[PDB]
Amino acid sequence: HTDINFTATASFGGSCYVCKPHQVNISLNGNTSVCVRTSHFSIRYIYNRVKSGSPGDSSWHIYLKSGTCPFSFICFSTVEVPGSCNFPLEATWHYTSYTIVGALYVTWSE
Amino acid sequence: HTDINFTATASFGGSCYVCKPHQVNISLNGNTSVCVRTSHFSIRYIYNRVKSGSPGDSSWHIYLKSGTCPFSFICFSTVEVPGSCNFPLEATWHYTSYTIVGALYVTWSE
Amino acid sequence: STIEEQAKTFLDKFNHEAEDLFYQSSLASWNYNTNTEENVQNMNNAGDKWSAFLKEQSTLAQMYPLQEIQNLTVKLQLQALQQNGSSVLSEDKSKRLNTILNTMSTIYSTGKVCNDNPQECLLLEPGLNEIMANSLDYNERLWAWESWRSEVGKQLRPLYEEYVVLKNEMARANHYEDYGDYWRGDYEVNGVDGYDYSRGQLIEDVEHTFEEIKPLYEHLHAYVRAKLMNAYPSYISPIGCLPAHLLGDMWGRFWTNLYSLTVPFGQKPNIDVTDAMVDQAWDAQRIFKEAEKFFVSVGLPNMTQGFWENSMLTDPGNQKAVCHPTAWDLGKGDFRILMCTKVTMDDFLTAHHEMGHIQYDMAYAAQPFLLRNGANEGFHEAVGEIMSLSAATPKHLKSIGLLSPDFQEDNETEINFLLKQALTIVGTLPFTYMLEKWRWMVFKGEIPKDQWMKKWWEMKREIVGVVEPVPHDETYCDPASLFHVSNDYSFIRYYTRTLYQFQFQEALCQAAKHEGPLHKCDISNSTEAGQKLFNMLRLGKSEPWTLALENVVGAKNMNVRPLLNYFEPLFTWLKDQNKNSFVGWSTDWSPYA
Amino acid sequence: STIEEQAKTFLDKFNHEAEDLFYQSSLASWNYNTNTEENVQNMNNAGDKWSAFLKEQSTLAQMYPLQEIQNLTVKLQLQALQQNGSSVLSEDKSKRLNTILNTMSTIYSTGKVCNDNPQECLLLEPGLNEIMANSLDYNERLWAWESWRSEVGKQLRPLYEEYVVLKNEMARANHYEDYGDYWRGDYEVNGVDGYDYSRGQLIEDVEHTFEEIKPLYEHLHAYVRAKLMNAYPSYISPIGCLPAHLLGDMWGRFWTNLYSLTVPFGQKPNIDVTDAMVDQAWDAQRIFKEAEKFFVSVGLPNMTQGFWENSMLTDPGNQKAVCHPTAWDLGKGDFRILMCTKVTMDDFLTAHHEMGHIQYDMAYAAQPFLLRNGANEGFHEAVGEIMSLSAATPKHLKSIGLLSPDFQEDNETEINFLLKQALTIVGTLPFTYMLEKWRWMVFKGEIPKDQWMKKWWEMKREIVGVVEPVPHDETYCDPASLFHVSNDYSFIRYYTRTLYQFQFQEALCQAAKHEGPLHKCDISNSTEAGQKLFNMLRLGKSEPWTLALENVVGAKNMNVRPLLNYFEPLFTWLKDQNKNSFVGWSTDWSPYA
Ligand SMILES: *[C@@H]1O[C@H](CO)[C@@H](O)[C@H](O)[C@H]1NC(C)=O
Ligand SMILES: *[C@@H]1O[C@H](CO)[C@@H](O)[C@H](O)[C@H]1NC(C)=O
Ligand SMILES: *[C@@H]1O[C@H](CO)[C@@H](O)[C@H](O)[C@H]1NC(C)=O
Ligand SMILES: *[C@@H]1O[C@H](CO)[C@@H](O)[C@H](O)[C@H]1NC(C)=O
Ligand SMILES: *[C@H]1O[C@H](CO)[C@@H](O)[C@H](O)[C@H]1NC(C)=O
Ligand SMILES: *[C@H]1O[C@H](CO)[C@@H](O)[C@H](O)[C@H]1NC(C)=O
Ligand SMILES: *[C@H]1O[C@H](CO)[C@@H](O)[C@H](O)[C@H]1NC(C)=O
Ligand SMILES: *[C@H]1O[C@H](CO)[C@@H](O)[C@H](O)[C@H]1NC(C)=O
Repeated sequence: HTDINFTATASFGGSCYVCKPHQVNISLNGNTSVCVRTSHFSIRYIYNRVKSGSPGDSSWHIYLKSGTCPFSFICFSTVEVPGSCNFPLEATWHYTSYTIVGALYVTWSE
Repeated sequence: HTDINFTATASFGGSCYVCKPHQVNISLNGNTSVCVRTSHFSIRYIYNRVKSGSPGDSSWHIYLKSGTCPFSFICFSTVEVPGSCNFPLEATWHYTSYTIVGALYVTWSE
Repeated sequence: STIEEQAKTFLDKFNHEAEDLFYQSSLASWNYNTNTEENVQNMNNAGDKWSAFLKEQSTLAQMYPLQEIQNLTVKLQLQALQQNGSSVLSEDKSKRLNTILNTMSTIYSTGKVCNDNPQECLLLEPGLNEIMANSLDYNERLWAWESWRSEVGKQLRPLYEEYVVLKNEMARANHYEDYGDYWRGDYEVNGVDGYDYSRGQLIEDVEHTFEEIKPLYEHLHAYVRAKLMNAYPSYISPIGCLPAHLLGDMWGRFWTNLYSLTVPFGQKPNIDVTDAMVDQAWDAQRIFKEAEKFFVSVGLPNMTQGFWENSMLTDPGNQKAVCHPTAWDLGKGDFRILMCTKVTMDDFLTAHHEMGHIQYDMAYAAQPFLLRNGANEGFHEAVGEIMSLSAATPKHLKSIGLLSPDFQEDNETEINFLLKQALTIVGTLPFTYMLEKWRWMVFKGEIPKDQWMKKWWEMKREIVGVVEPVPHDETYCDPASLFHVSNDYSFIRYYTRTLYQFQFQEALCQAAKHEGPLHKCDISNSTEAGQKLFNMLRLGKSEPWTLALENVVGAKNMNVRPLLNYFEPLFTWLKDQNKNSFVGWSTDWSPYA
Repeated sequence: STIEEQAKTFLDKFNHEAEDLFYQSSLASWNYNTNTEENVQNMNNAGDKWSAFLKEQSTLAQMYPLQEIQNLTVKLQLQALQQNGSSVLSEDKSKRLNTILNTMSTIYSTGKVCNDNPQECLLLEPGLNEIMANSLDYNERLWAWESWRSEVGKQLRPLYEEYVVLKNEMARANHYEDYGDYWRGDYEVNGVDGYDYSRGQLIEDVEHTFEEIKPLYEHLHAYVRAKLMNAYPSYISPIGCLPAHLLGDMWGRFWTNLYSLTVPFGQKPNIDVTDAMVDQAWDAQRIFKEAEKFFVSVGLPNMTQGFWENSMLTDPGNQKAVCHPTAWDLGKGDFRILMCTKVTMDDFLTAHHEMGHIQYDMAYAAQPFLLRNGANEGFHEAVGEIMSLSAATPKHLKSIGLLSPDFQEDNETEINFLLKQALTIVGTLPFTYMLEKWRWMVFKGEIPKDQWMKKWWEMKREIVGVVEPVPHDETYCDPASLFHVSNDYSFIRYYTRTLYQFQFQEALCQAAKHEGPLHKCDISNSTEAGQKLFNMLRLGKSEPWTLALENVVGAKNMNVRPLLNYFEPLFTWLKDQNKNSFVGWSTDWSPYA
């Protein structure tokens, strides 16, 4: 069968640290979308903070909200696909500011 | 034999009490001189204060000093007689002021 | 016959009759206090007969023209006797002034403050005086102070106004400026070679002897306020005057009293021998006997037996009499003291002070009757108070065996004692000056009826540094609440008294060959002094007081310095403390916004 | 491209680089205090690199003409960045001023007074401060006071004279009037619609906010002198100023300290929970956690984990660091507190005061780097102090379970507490006003070199009611003996601080719907307030401070009354005592003849 790390690796500290993460690569097993070809699979959300040097990281949280569609944790995708499922990815410093850094778009067929 | 009260009876308080007694009768058995006719006699000096009303009397003392002649305590006499013996009588208020109020004049023969 | 010679025998016969009748008025007053049943009211009769006699003899000494009197002694008597006096008044006005004086004497004598307890009252004796002496409750002391100055004060007002009218009219008629000018007359002397004293030269020699005593007073005053604040916190401002009812007695005449508060070195063994006595079973008799004994040593007589035998010195309390300590020179070699003696260091010193009076009386009792008196008012008072000093010294207490020589006499006990003395003495000086500075101004007709109280307190604050604790309008009459005001006495005497009092002790210690501070001196044992003293005592009012002084001191007039030099060690110590305190006061502060 | 738009991305890239480097200077300073071996001296390097960076970016923001800047936000940053600053100085003069500032900072930092015991010295830390805090020996405290102002004072003088020269020359070149005018610049704002503030309108609004605060001060002052006299008898005059070395610390900046003497109702159970804590085994951690917890309740965030994990709040003492309680906003979402906590009511309140700082820091950390700061100097200080108030009230202590509800809260404990607060607060206000009224006059060139000290104390006695205990000639330089003077800080902030501080607590308790006296208020539980507060916190120095106030209060400018009304119960009680005390002082008295 086919397992799926859905990774959001993040860095911190542009013109303002705290405002938004610096950069954030969103990835479905390294590449940008993955269509399942072997019925039953496994999907997980990994969140990866790149060492910045300050204990400011670790107060930086990126998690994914619920959103467009029924289930909460068939193809997956970074980037927009007609008839998707936006589990949108929200990034926050210490629950002060929120900023949505992307989404996981899903597409069913039943 | 013959006894002899020689009395000095005094009153107090003229224009000034204390200065001198007011009045003072001096007396040899009532009269003014006495000649002894019976060998051996007895002679005494009595001092008599007349009640005046104040405890000022009693601080008034009339006594007789010694004076002119040998013995200290033949005829006796109030008043002057040639060849006498003045035991003079001195009157004093509280030993402040002295004033001689008379004498007892004596006359011997041996 | 020389009208001098004709007055000579007139005076002889007068002195005889006067000594008889004056023994009668004096024996009857003694008997008023002294003894049973039938003695309560004879005093008043036999006094009016004395009054009757004295009046006749003036109307008859007017016939002896003074100008033709060579003998200085007979001049004086004649002068004294021949004073028209009060009789010189419209019959009704003479009575009405009497009527007034009695009323005033009695209201003060029998004035009482009460409580919803209209039955409960305290009087001035015990009652209030005992409160003003002990109590430490501002409000209570204020209540005592105000209740007295209200109940027996407002009563005295209309009577006191009328009293100055006739009282002046009597002086104005006797060719004195005012009744004030009249009293000053006591210190007057005319027609004696460079020994005179003007009737108004007194005011100046008081005022000009006051500016000199002002610095010492302020440092004592600014010192007490500081220690007072500590006893009454909240109440005493250190810019402003002291609140009268805090001064240890109804008027604040002496501060002697409230001293335990203003004591400097309270750490020290107390110099009150009061209990030392009790421990040696000393009775009222052992006091006076030890005081008699004092005098004997200074070259003076032991008391007349008979002074002993009918002098009341213990209090019967079983009989009731007036316990205010007094010395009585009735006529006829007759001297006694009336004093309700307690075993005390205070009642001990009072003995010396009263017997001093007797000694003065015995000294001059040879002078013609009319001259048997203190050279002036307050000579007599001084001659008694000069004895306390010698008898209230450690040197005295030590030797007399009432205080063991073991007693450490450092500079500490120095101020300890020297302060108490100044509370009593420096204390009263300004009080006194003002009290008469006020009557003087009244009797002159300077202060009108509608400012009497306002001008009084203005002066209390100004001169004495003391404020009324409550505002008083003109329904009040506060000076009248004092004895000597309502009972019609010149008061300035208490001042002059004190001034002389030291000049004596100075020259008298000089004679005793004394060495240190003037306050350690104890003239006892020293006949050398006693004679200097007697030489003036025996004189009575026979030469002018100005000369009488010169006998003891060296000056024709009073002087201030002897007093100041007595207090020198305290004065330079009080500045030490008032280095930082506020020294002086402002008229403008009052404890009532 | 719109120079605004060109400056927009210039600032973007600036903020980035600056946040990196400023995290470097801050991390190295933390490490100076925080940690081992290899940390002692890197701080000083990475700080000069920061300095080098900042200098370049100014020389390059000069190329962005402000006039063409529409965006109010970018304008401000640009304005802030492009200040020629100190660099605008002859190379040598720029170094020489540096040379001076370090020397002055170090002499104060490392100045010690010694004893024939030249080895034994105490420093300002423990040493003397611990004496000025406890000691009750006038001569000893005077020795501490004088020795410090002499050894580390006269050193500072020639340097301080030179320091005003170049320090002015720097301002005069920056088209400010004087270095004084320069510091006031902090409260300035231009070109914002009816929100402006003039550089010199501060002086007036201080002076005119001072006349209003003067009455309350004098009654507090005249009250203390009275209670002081009682602790130091002999030494304190009640017409004149207080002797500096009696005011509970080296300068008399606060009177908080010597209070046990000026306590009103010492009868009462003491409101120091200091030992209540010990009895519940509270560690330094239980304090801060209970303080974080405070904030959480008012609608604000719990501390960043990592603040916890490398913040130093206990003291290693095994390592040695600077224990002066500080809150650190290094870059990069990194906040921590450095504090050598003891189990105390004092260190408890300090926790709230420091964490208040952290909360302000976290609030605005989203604002572009350059504007991350208090709206003006002493906004920050106020936002910390406003927390103490809510956290030092009975209502707080009661609920927090550090004081049982059993506690009787009568009008007695009222003053008991409200006094201590005024000692600390009303205490410092006039001290502060004069200190800067002095430097302002110096930096203007009003006071010459030969009067500096004479005009200083003239002003201490005049404005503050305090006298030097010894004459100081001009070899001295006493203001220089205070931290914020020799370490070159504007001091007037401590004043403005206190004024706002209350305006806040007023409007903030208004939001919490409070009822009684303003001092009983305890905004905890009250999210309603916390948001009013945050609404200004998060703003940083982004809008002008005049507006930032109006968000929380309602006025574009500071106000005095919120403060006065907080102290109303104390004010009408001090008049009560000063009914009789002398209220105010004379310049003319001195403890040295
Ligand atoms: C006055 O009269 C008495 C009578 O004895 C006498 O002692 C005194 O010397 C007389 N004085 C003069 C000055 O004549
Ligand atoms: C005088 O007094 C001392 C003690 O005070 C005593 O010992 C001495 O004997 C006295 N002498 C006479 C003659 O009074
Ligand atoms: C200033 O720039 C920032 C960029 O996002 C923007 O949020 C802000 O609204 C701008 N202000 C104005 C007045 O244009
Ligand atoms: C607020 O504090 C009180 C006591 O101070 C406490 O009992 C209450 O539960 C608190 N509630 C919240 C939501 O913070
Ligand atoms: C995620 O899965 C990959 C294989 O797809 C595996 O090699 C890797 O170790 C996993 N990483 C984590 C963090 O679980
Ligand atoms: C997608 O490409 C990169 C190779 O550079 C790699 O990291 C990632 O694992 C690749 N994914 C898969 C599913 O092979
Ligand atoms: C004195 O003597 C007479 C007789 O001469 C006698 O009667 C009288 O009692 C005596 N008086 C006194 C006092 O002794
Ligand atoms: C002298 O005369 C009177 C008689 O009146 C009498 O008192 C006195 O005793 C007489 N003396 C003698 C000695 O008889």
